[PDB]
Amino acid sequence: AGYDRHITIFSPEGRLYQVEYAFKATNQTNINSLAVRGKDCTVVISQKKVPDKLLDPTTVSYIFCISRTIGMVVNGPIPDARNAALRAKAEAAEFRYKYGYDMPCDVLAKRMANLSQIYTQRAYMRPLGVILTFVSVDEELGPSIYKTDPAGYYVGYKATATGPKQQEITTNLENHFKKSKIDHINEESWEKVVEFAITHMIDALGTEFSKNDLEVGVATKDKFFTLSAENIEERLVAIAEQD
Amino acid sequence: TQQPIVTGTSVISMKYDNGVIIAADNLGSYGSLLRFNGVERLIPVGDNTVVGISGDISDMQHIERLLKDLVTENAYDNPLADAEEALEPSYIFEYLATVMYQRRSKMNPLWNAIIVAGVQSNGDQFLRYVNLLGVTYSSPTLATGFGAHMANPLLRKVVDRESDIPKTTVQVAEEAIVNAMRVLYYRDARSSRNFSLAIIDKNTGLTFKKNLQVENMKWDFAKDIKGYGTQKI
Repeated sequence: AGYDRHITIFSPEGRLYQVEYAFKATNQTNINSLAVRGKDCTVVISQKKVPDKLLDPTTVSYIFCISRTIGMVVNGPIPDARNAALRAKAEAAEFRYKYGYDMPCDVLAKRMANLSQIYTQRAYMRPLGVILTFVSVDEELGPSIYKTDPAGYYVGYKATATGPKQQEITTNLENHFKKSKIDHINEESWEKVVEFAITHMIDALGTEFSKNDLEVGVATKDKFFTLSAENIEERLVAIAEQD
Repeated sequence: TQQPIVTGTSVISMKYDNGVIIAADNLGSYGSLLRFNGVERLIPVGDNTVVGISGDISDMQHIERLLKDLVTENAYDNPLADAEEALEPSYIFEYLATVMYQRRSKMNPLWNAIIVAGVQSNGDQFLRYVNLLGVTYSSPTLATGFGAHMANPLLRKVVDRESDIPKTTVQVAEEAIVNAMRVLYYRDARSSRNFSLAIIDKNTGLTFKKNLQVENMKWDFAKDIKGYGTQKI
């Protein structure tokens, strides 16, 4: 009965608390992150938090390169993180294998979206407490941002952030986008797009970032990728130049 | 009782308004090995007659040697063996066709498909085919085998029917021949780029041609084709 929270079954309200609690697990990692479609590119920035020395910090990412074209950022636990990318990893080549051309980003999203809805509907299946944002520069759709939830719900974004402080950057970019009025950051060098972002990440997070602070990635045409700390550093340096 | 061993490629021919045209490669083939480009599959006999032969060369070799004899025989006791008592594309064909069918019917066929390119003593284009089955037929165009499949269409597209022939110059067909030659040399593993051609004309008589090389092939666009498929690089 009260199990309705323990499990996925319609609450008296038709609600799914594990889901709602999976939502808890999402920022449970407490990593704030963003996805911004540049003009050419899509760029994703996130908090690289290195609590320990004993870490190999390099090993730490929630931004995952899904395909040739597609990467994704995870918001959620690294086990569940490491899972969906794997899950995602299959579909791409799969899709590509099956379909002769690479999977469009949202397709993966829509795909991965299907997944939790299953577990959502599949009681013993638990949904995953990760929030996922897929990005690429799509041969069709060019720069692309698709965030998915533990609920299998998903949508396209002119850009997005995600994390505990998501709303803040959300506002920031919403501010800046309602300002800028165009879906994408208009910059030809993703660098600028990054630099724009790291700005507006530093901006809304009110947070200066070292190069070890940032999980940084860029979806570019035909290649999603990320940066070393040095491009980051370059962003740290470059962004220190605008200001 | 036999099988192809030393094998001649397809033979193609057609008769034009004033005469006939025929070509076969200079190659001859042993298995996938294209063993001898020293193989002339077009065999002239007299002016009026040339013979295309495909299949067994040793047969053909054998065959051809039999033919001179006919001349030398037609020579014997024959002042006019040069004159009207000369051999005729009809005759030679007619003679030959008997053999194969027999050889066939003997269950010892001669392994070959053969066209007799001729233009008759009255100047009539003699174009008529004979197989190792000894079944024969005549038609404005005769191509053999691989050619018969591709070239006959071309040359039937050249001459759809008889009425086309009197309209059909040498070169118009001749062109299509070499074209068909390329065409065949396009699409056949066995086809040779180098080939020979003959033309018996009711007027010029025999016009034979050597070492004709298939040309005018487009190999360019091939570069544009990547893998077999979805491979994009």
